[PDB]
Parts: sequence; C-alpha cells; structure tokens
Amino acid sequence: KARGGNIGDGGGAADRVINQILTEMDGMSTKKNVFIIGATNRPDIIDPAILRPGRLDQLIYIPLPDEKSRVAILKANLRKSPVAKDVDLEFLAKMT
Amino acid sequence: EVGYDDIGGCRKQLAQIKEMVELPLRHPALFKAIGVKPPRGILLYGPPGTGKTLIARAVANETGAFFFLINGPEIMSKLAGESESNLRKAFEEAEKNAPAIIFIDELDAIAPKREKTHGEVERRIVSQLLTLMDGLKQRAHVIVMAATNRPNSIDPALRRFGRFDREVDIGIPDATGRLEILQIHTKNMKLADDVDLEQVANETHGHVGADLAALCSEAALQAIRKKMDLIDLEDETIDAEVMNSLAVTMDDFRWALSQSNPSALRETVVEVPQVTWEDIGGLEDVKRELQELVQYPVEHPDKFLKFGMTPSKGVLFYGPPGCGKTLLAKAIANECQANFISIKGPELLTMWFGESEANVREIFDKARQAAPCVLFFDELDSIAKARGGNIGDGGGAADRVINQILTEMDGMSTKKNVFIIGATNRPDIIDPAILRPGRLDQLIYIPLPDEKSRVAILKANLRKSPVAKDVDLEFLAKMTNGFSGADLTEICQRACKLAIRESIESEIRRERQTQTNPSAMEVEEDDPVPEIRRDHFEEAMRFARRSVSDNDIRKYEMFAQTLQQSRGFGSFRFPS
Amino acid sequence: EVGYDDIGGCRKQLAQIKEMVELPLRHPALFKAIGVKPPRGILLYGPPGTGKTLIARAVANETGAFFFLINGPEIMSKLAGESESNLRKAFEEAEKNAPAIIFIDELDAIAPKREKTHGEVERRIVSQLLTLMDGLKQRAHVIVMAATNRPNSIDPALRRFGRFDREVDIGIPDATGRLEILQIHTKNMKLADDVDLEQVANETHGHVGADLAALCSEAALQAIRKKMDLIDLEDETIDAEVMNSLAVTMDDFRWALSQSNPSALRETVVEVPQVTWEDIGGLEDVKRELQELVQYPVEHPDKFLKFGMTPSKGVLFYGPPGCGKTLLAKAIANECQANFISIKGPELLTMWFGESEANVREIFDKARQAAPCVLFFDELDSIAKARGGNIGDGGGAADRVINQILTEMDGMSTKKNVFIIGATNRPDIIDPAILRPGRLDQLIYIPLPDEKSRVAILKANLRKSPVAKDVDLEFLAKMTNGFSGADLTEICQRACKLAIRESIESEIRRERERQTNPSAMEVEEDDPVPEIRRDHFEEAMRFARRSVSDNDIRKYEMFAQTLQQSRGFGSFRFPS
Ligand SMILES: Cc1cc(OCc2nnc(SC3CCCC3)n2-c2cccnc2)ccc1-c1ccc(S(C)(=O)=O)cc1
Ligand SMILES: Cc1cc(OCc2nnc(SC3CCCC3)n2-c2cccnc2)ccc1-c1ccc(S(C)(=O)=O)cc1
Ligand SMILES: Cc1cc(OCc2nnc(SC3CCCC3)n2-c2cccnc2)ccc1-c1ccc(S(C)(=O)=O)cc1
Ligand SMILES: Nc1ncnc2c1ncn2[C@@H]1O[C@H](COP(=O)(O)OP(=O)(O)O)[C@@H](O)[C@H]1O
Ligand SMILES: Nc1ncnc2c1ncn2[C@@H]1O[C@H](COP(=O)(O)OP(=O)(O)O)[C@@H](O)[C@H]1O
Repeated sequence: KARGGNIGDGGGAADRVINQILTEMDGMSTKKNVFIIGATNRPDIIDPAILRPGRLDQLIYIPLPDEKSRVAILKANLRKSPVAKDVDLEFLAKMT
Repeated sequence: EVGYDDIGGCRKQLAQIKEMVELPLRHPALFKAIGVKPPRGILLYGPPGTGKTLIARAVANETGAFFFLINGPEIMSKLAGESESNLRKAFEEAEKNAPAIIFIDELDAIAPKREKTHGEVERRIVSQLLTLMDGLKQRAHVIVMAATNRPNSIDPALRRFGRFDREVDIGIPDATGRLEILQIHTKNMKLADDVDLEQVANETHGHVGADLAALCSEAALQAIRKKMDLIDLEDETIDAEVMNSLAVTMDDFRWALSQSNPSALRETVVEVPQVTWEDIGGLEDVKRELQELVQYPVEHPDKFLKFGMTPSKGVLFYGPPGCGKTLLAKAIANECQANFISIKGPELLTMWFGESEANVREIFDKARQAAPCVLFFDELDSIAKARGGNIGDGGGAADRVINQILTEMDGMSTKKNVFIIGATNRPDIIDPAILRPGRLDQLIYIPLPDEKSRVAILKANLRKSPVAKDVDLEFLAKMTNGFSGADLTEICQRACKLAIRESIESEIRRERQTQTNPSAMEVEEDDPVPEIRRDHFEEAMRFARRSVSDNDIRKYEMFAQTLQQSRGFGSFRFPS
Repeated sequence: EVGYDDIGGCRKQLAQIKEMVELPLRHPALFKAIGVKPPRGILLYGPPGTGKTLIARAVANETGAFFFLINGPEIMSKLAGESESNLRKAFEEAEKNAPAIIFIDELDAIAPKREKTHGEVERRIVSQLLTLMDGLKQRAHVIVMAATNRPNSIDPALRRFGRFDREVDIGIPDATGRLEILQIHTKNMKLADDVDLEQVANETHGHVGADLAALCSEAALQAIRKKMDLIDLEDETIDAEVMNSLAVTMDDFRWALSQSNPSALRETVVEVPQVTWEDIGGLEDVKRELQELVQYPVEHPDKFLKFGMTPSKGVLFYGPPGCGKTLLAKAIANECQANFISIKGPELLTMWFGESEANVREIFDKARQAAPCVLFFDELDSIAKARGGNIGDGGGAADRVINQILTEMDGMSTKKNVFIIGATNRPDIIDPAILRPGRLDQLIYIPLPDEKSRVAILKANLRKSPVAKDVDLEFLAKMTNGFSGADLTEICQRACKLAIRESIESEIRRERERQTNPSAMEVEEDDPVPEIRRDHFEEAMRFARRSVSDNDIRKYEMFAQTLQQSRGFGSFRFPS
C-alpha cells in the first residue's frame, strides 16, 4: 500500500522487507515450532511469492461476522461493562 | 544561605525533588526501621543555566545534608591515574558526613561515552565511576545527584537501575517562572516604581535563569552608564546614598531585552497555555466534546473505570484555516491545567526532509515526562501536501514521519496522561491509518465562526487595543458574513495600523507647528487620536477580505457528511 | 602605545567593547561596593587579520589593565604535561596584577574540540582550561578575552555561561572603515597629493585590515622600485630627505590593488547600504509603505505599544525583473541606518543542491548579531524555478531551504530587530506558506518605472558619467514607453561604451597624425570628445530594447488583483 496498489512503483510486487521475510521463512521450518500467520486486508496487492509452497500457502478467508457471531462479539465487548438485562443483545446483533 | 526562596521559576519540579528527598534526608532514621530502598541517584537534566546546581545546593541546605560538589572538568582536568583517586576520595568524604548529597555538575564530561567511547583513560574513569555508583552499600544516606544537558548525552550504563534510576527535566522557566526569577534577581537594586517586571517577563520568552540574571545586570549597567557618569564624582567606594538615588527605568530594561540574545530560544517549550475559552466565542458543541474527551477521564476516572470504558486519547481537528484549532487546543489544555506541547508543520517537514524520524521518539518521551500534557500536532497534513495531494508520489499516503508517529502512539497510552490532538486543513489527504482506533479517531470539525463567535473573536483581538465605545462590534461581526478568525484578526490589525499611522503623522505635524511657530505658552492638548474610532474601522473594513472560499468549505462539508452515521437506524427501537 | 586611534575601521563594535569593559576596569572599585557580576569573558570572533588582538591590546592600554597574551600555539607547542603549567601560571600572573586582561589569541587551537575531540592530551588541555575559566572566584577583575575565527570552532563548553558568555563579531571593515584603516596605515609615508585614499577605499571591497596594510606596503614598495633605484645611490642608511622626496602616486596604489588578492572576499558582508531614495525616482506609495513597516516601529515604538499592535517583520516584493526591488530594499535599510544582509538566489540554490540547509540557521544568527538589520532574501523563487514552475516535481511547493527559512522566521521575532524582505519575480510559484501571518505577509508590488521614475533612473545611472547638457534626459525617459530599470541601465551603458570607443579611436588616430607628420609646435587640443553627446545617446537608443514583455506584466497584474479586497464592503458604514 505504501508503494501504491493501483499503479504503484514501476517495479513489481517484490520489496526489501517481504524478500527478507521470504528468505527467513525459506531458512525456517528447521525449528519445527515457529508458525507464521499473515493477515492482510488487500490480498490482491500481496506479493504472489508469499503464497508459494513452503510459505503462507494456506489462505483462510475471514468473512463479516454472522448474526450469532455478532451476538458473541457484542457479549465479549460488553462483558466488563455493567449491562442491564433489559437491553436484549440478540435483537441488537440481528438488527446490525 | 541559599534556599527554596532563592530557587526561582516555580517550575514545579523543585516540589517533585523535595517529595523525593525529604524522607531520605529529612527523616533518615525512619528508613533504618523500615525496609525500603530510597532514591540512590537523581539525574537533573535541562538547558544550561537553569539552576540545576542551585536547586541541588538549596535542597542540601534546606534538608541539612552535607553537600559535596564534584565538578566534571575539575576531575577531568586532573592527571590521569590520580583523578580516579579524586573521585574515590570525594565519595569517601561524602560517605563520612552521612547523610550527604554528592552533586556531579556537568556529568556529560566524566562519562560522556554514548557507546562511541573514544580514548582509553576516559573509559577507566567511566567504569570506575560506575563501580562507585553501583558500589553504594545502601548504608548511610548519600544521595548522588548529577547534572546533564540531555539524558542521552551521558553513558547509558549511568542511566541503568541503581546508578541513576530517576530523572527530572528542569526545563526552561515559563512566564510565571520568568517573572519569579526576575523578582529574585531584582531584590537589592531598588527597582523603580514605573518598572513592574510583568511586561518584561512576558517579553522575556526564551530566556533562562542565567539569561534573566544577565538581562537584569545589563539593565543595571545601562542605568549606571546613563547617570552618575555625567557627574563623574567617583571615589574608592561609591556612596551608598548616591547610588541608591538612581532607579532602573523601564527604558533601561527595554534596551537590555533588545540586547538579550537568549541562550536557547529554539529549545522546545513545555508550558501551560494561557489561552482560555473566552478567547474563542462559541464552539459550544465542540467545547463540550473536547471537555468530555480530555477532562472527564481525569476529573472522574472512577466513573470511567466503573463502566469498563477506556477513553480515547486522540482527537483530530479538521476545518478551514484560521478558525481557531490551535487556540481551541490551547484552551482545552488550559482548562485541564495540563502542559501543552505544539509540534507545528515546519518541524514535521524538517524531520521528513532530513530523514530523521527518531525525533518523534524524543518528542513523545518529552511529552511523557511533562504529564499531564496535550501533545498537539498542528497542521499534520504538511507532509502529504509536500509530496503532492492531487497526484503526489507514486506510493500511498504512508510516509516516514507519520509512520513513526503511529508507532509512538501505538506504543503510547501506557502513560495514561499524554493526549494527542491533531489539526489538519486537508482531511482528504491525511493518512487513513491516523484515524484507526487507538489513534486520532475522534474527528472534530471546526466550522467558520458564527456571528456570535465572530463578535467574541473581534473582542479578543481588540481587548488590548484602545477601542472607542462608539464603534459597534456586534454590527461589524454581523456584517462579516463569512470571515474567518484570521480575516477578523487582519481587519483588526489593519485598523490598528491605520490609527497608529494617523497618530504618528498628526503629532509629527503638530511638532512642526511648534518648531515653525514657537508658541509663547506651552499647552499640549494631549493625543489627537487617543483610541481607535469608527472611521479607522471603516477604512480597515474597506480592505476586509474573505480568505476562505466557499468551495473549500464545500469540500469540508463533503468530508463531514463522509463520516455519515448511515441512513436506516435513526429510528432504532428495542422490541418491547 | 596603541590606542583607539590605532584601532581603525570604525566598525562600531569597539564602542560596544568599551561600554563592556570601562566600568569593570575603568571603575574597578565601584563593583566592590555594588553587587553585580561583570563580564568574566568576551569572545571576539571574525575573519583573521581583522585586528582582534590589536583591539584587545588597545582596550588594555586605554583602560590601564595589565594585558596578558596567551598565544594558542605557544602553549600548544610546549611539551605535554608542562603546557598545563604554562596556562596555570599565566592565569596566576594575570591574577596578581589585578585588574588584568588575559587575551587568548587563536583560541581554536587550545580548545578546538567540537565534540569530535580527537587525541588525549588536548582533552586534558581543554578540560583544565575549562576548570581555570570557571574557576574565576569573581575576585579581582581579570577579564579573559579570546579570539576565534568562528564561534562554532571552539569547544561548546567554552561558549557556556561564565566561561565566554558574550560574543562580538568584529567582521570585515566596510568602505568607511576601509578608508579609516587606510588612513591609519598611511600616516608616515608622506602620501602624495594626487592620491586621496577615497577611490582606493571604494575599490578596496573585500580586504581586511591586514589586507589594507599589505596593499599599502606593496604600493610603497612599488614606489621605491620605480624611483631611487634608477639612481642606485645607496648607503648603510638611506637619506631621510632623499626618501622623503618620493610621493606614492595613484598609479602605484592602482597596481597594488590589482595585485591584492583579498583574504576573504567570499565572506558575507554586513554593511549599511549607501543607496538612497534619490537613486529610485518614485514609488512614493511603496516608499511610504516601506517607511511605515520598517521605520515606524523603531522611530515610535511607544505608539505601537500603546495600541497593542505588533508590526509585521516581513515584506515580500513582487514585480518584473529590473524594476529596483534590491535597490528599494537597500534604500529602506539606509533610511533606518540598519545593517543590510542580502541573500541572493545563487546562495539558496547552493544550499538546496548541496542539501545543506543548516546554513540558514547560521545566516539568521548572523543577521541577529548585526542588529538593526534588514535580512533580504533576493530572488527567493529560485528554488521553485529550479524544480520547475509549470509542472515541476511531483511534490508540492515545499522545499528544504524554504522550510528552514520558515522555521527560522517562526523562531525569529524574538530579536525585535531583524526584518525579512523577500523579492520574487514569479509570485505564482512562491510557496504559499511564505505568505502566512508571521511570515512575509505584507506583499508589495513594484511596477515598471513611470516617466518621472524613468527620468530619475536615467539620472542616477548617468550621475558619474560626463553627460552634456545638450542631451535632454526627460525626453529620453518619456520616449521609453515601457523600459525597465535594467533596460535604462543598458541604454546608458551602451551610450557610454560608444563614447569611449569613439574617444579611443579618435585620440589614437590623432597620435598617428603626430607620428606620421611631426608638427613643429606641440599644441594638444585636449580631448576630441570630453563628454557624452546627443549623437552617442541616439546611437545607443537605436539599440534600446524592452526586456520585460507585456504578457508577464499581465500575469503580475493578475496576481495583484488576485489579492483583491472583495467587492461588497467598499461602502461599509457603521449604523448611526
Ligand atoms: C513427525 C514430524 C513432526 C514435525 O513437527 C511437529 C511439531 N512439533 N512442534 C511443533 S510447533 C507448535 C505447535 C503449536 C504452535 C506451534 N510442530 C509443528 C510442525 C509443523 C506445523 N505446526 C507445528 C514436522 C515433520 C515430521 C515428519 C513427517 C514425515 C516424515 S517421513 C520421512 O515421510 O516418513 C518424517 C518427519
Ligand atoms: C480507570 C482508568 C483511568 C485511565 O486514565 C485516566 C487519566 N489520568 N490522567 C489522565 S491524562 C490528562 C488529563 C488532561 C490532559 C491529559 N488520564 C486520561 C486517560 C484517557 C484519556 N484522557 C486522560 C485509563 C483507563 C482506566 C480503566 C478503564 C476500565 C477498566 S476495566 C478492567 O474494564 O474495569 C480498568 C482501567
Ligand atoms: C512596544 C513594542 C516594540 C517592538 O519592536 C520595536 C523595534 N525595535 N527595534 C526594531 S528593528 C530595526 C528597525 C529598522 C530595521 C529593523 N523594532 C521593530 C519591531 C517590528 C518591526 N520592525 C522593527 C515589538 C513589539 C512591541 C509591543 C506591542 C504591543 C504590546 S501589548 C501587551 O499589547 O500592549 C507589548 C509590546
Ligand atoms: N530560577 C533561578 N533563581 C535564581 N538564580 C537562577 C535561576 N535559574 C538560573 N539561575 C542562575 O543561574 C546561575 C548558574 O546556573 P546553574 O545553577 O549553575 O545551572 P547549570 O549548571 O545548568 O548551568 C546561577 O549563578 C544562578 O544565578
Ligand atoms: N582596523 C585596523 N587598524 C590598524 N591595523 C589593523 C587593523 N585591522 C587589521 N590590522 C592589522 O592586522 C595585523 C594583525 O592582525 P590581528 O590584529 O592580529 O587580527 P587577527 O588575530 O584576527 O589575525 C595587525 O598587525 C594590524 O596591523
């Protein structure tokens, strides 16, 4: 994103930091314990080399929370705060 | 001797040092029966000439501790191999007179090594000093206070636990402290009645305690040169009565201020702004929202804790130029009585051009030290404008300085006191990451001042100037349909300029008239224009102009409605 | 011995030093009965050969203080471990003869460490010198004056409070001071009647006092070589009468000036401009506005203070090239009798290309020291032109040099004396931040000279040249419908060139005529063309040209009306 995304730089998707991350991952796996998890809101602009085998190949899509998921999120956010039982949370989650 | 009265500036770190050192020194026997570790070392740092040595001496005198002064270059000037003996003997002597205070003035000379550490003998001196400082067996009550211009100048191992574990930034004295410093430095010269030391104190921005003393001495010397020299009656000792007959006049102080050259004007200022809500005539919704976001967490922290809500620590002001965003930030800081730090756009542009973003880390650390503080990033969109705005660079909105600011903010919130306020006249080009939660998410729009707001702005601008009651201000404010605060200030300044020019020209002519035609009886009619009149304001308004066009206000209205709260929930009702 | 008469240049810092040192030295007993701290150290800095040591010696002689000279390399050339003894003994001896003045010539050798601080023994010397300098127990009246090429060359701890707390920049002598230096250096050579030392002084720009002495000595040696050598009558001691018979002629001085090579031509000049309002024929509205903005705050500061108005400290001249903006700035500086500093475009471009904007800080500090001063940034739009102007760089108008200038201006205004004047031929491309309040907000438009203005410009250009009364100047000025000041200067220069060529060719032929046909009686008819005639001016005007097209004047008119005072308030009346 910093380099662009629609036009960007004249060069390709490769950058210094991602290249170093790829080198470390390629030199990784020896440890058998470190597990790399990557989160990105712009999958289109992510470097394709990141998704090659031996890298973050398992792509997982996180969709918008469902009604039940929304209810759980509201409960988690409001667990600490004193919430009156009168306010129905399922209705609010479904409304959103 | 020297005491708290001598220590001027009222900068409120002397109180912190007192709270630090009384019990270790004022009640030394108490720590013998209680298991607690007192402050083994205190690092006083700040601009030179701020009285750090004076503060240490005053604390030693007021607490009765045996004060020992280890001058930096005094030991450094000694021969290698025997300076170490001097340092060791100094600590032993201070140990003997328990409780004792060992003051190391100019600590950045004994242990200047910042891991560069040039030379050989200086490494020995730093290591031996480290051994001594860490060698305090917690017996007796020797407290080692050191002076340094900046915390990072001394060796980092000196900054570690047990050597110097707590630091106080004395900093430049403020207007209130500058006035108190002037009072302390002007107490035996028999100051004149006309001179008040208040106007000089306000005009004395940028001076330090040493600078204030030098200015006072220069004014005294000007007074001595102006008078008592013409008579030329001098002896071995000037007569006390003859010297007392002179009074330091305001003119002498003014000349001295003109000949001051303060020794660190550039140094950043951490000061409680004097601006008040009165200066801004309105923004009641904005005023209440700012009061909420800033004041409520501190005035009523318990109620924030009860609901388990963490108050936002970032607010971004957006609006047309000249509407009072900087003034609003100063007013909000003043209401909470918290220190205000302002980072204008030139500083950010300098950090960006120089590729030196580590200054952001230093700025945030300074804001953290001066808590409670309101860290204001004025005109934060400057870097985006510098890179473009319509097309800009090929890359995105991310830049080095904003990225460092985001990193510091993400690593912030720990302090619980620093509050970040951002002002930007181009919200469209501001980096979106700035507005994410945990950052300056609370966007506040500052609109053009209303008629009542315009009246208040005119009154604030014209409070100092003599304005005739004939000139109606409400009519002028209402007449200005869309003038910004800057436009109103320009109108007032132009009216004052017209009045000043007319007064100067008139009294100049009137003086010709006496020179050309010497009148037999001298009878001055006073000033031909003693206050600003209706005609001056009419001529000034003739040149009134609207700096802010309606198209840029339209863009701001677009962004405001670009933060639109949806269009389907306005009638949300729970099922009952 | 040496005194104020020997000290030449009339540079007006000797007066400041006198005011500094009389009472501490001229009236030492006075400070015994009065509690005041005198100047413990004074740092005289400037280009080498400016007489700093001479000034110190003259002050010591004229005040009776025992002068002690501690040569930099004299102590530095001594063996390590015993040079410290030399410095300590020098201070003790100066202490014994109280009051005494200790002069440290070439201070940048004893303590050159700028925090780089190479070596080991030199660190000892700097630290011990620091201990001695700070070790002055305020007893006796020893004043330590030091000489250094630049303030930043010496160790910063030497610049701190109590070591060297006040600095004086002797600087290069000016035309008036160059003339006085020539007079002092030409007093025993029996200067000839034809030589006046005024033309040489004007042509002597760039020399220092040492340079002036060297030029005078070279002229004397040329005189000795030209005569008294042909006779070759020499003995053990040349006869006084024989040597007195020679007179240094203007030709010898001219040759010496040709063989001068001044030792610091590049050094920036801080000089009161000799230009006067007479050189500019008009701009009465502009002249009055400039008089207001600059002169009024100082001539009548009380009236500015009465109305609570702070006068603007920045003015931006915009107009077509060659209309006299630089001359106008020089004239305004001359009227206020304030030092003038000019920063031309090449300097800004050099700072921009070299990525060295810290020079702006140095320039502003120099302007601050030479107060009252008019800091003029000539052709400030050069960087914008260098980056483009129609398309330019991808980024905005912000650049490193302008950003540094803005930072210095924002940090300025404290001095109350420096006044920033900006000239730009391309107002459209100038950065808008330059025009914000607190910056060069007062925009002044310099239009093409009028008919009367053109007449005045022609008279000023032709004042030195011999112009025949036959050639009517008003007709020529009126004839030039839109010629700029540069165009008129070019026309005058071309006319002078034509006259010079005609005179040279004619006298050359006339000399052939006397070589080809030796006349029996020599009777020179004088010069065939003694002054500039109508035909020369007609031929020159034949090549007259309008450098400034009407389209660029149209763009300037657009910008001028782009600062339009609205169109609805012209009839503003208060309700009555
Ligand atoms: C047996 C095996 C274990 C392994 O590692 C297991 C492991 N332990 N800790 C961790 S990490 C920790 C767990 C939670 C956070 C991270 N892991 C691990 C490994 C991979 C992915 N996630 C975790 C690798 C590779 C192998 C094998 C597979 C086939 C053959 S053959 C010649 O074809 O017959 C030989 C060897
Ligand atoms: C109680 C609390 C106070 C706080 O800080 C208050 C504070 N003091 N000085 C300042 S600063 C100064 C004031 C004027 C200028 C700046 N602040 C402050 C904090 C935030 C925003 N503005 C000011 C933070 C967070 C909490 C909490 C909230 C919920 C829970 S739980 C587990 O859900 O039950 C636990 C802890
Ligand atoms: C009285 C005053 C003088 C001043 O400075 C005057 C000055 N002297 N040398 C110079 S410089 C030199 C002159 C020729 C070349 C340059 N100046 C000067 C100042 C501004 C612009 N040009 C010159 C500033 C500001 C003030 C004041 C105005 C209002 C108030 S209140 C609280 O509202 O009642 C308090 C203080
Ligand atoms: N607030 C103050 N009250 C009285 N004197 C002050 C004050 N601030 C600075 N000074 C002056 O500063 C002089 C030297 O400064 P100092 O106390 O040594 O600080 P530093 O070591 O940082 O330079 C002192 O002699 C004192 O007169
Ligand atoms: N204004 C002056 N009047 C008389 N002599 C001068 C003057 N300026 C420079 N000189 C000459 O400069 C010579 C040496 O320069 P000096 O005084 O030592 O200055 P610096 O130490 O900076 O080089 C002196 O011998 C003196 O003759």
